[PDB]
Amino acid sequence: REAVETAVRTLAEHALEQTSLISNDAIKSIESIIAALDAKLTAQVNLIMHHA
Amino acid sequence: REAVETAVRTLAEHALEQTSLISNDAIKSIESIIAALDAKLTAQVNLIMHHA
Repeated sequence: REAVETAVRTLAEHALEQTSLISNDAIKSIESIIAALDAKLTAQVNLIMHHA
Repeated sequence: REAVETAVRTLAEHALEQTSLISNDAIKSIESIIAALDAKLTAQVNLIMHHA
């Protein structure tokens, strides 16, 4: 029933997080700042390159 | 009548469990956890292998 769910709970958790998979990941959408940084570099490099 | 049932009771039990057949088996359906463990390995390996 739910007993197998407890066995795979202890096994899956203990095996999964005990040593490997250091820090894992949670929200990687914070790296979307690179989209804003890149966007600023496009806004600036457009003006630098398109100057007379 | 039931006397032969008592004779095969003492004989069958004494012979059966006295030494051999250590621990025997009762419920082996607890090994169905391997179905859940394997199921998790399919759910994960599907994602690992099917990645771009």
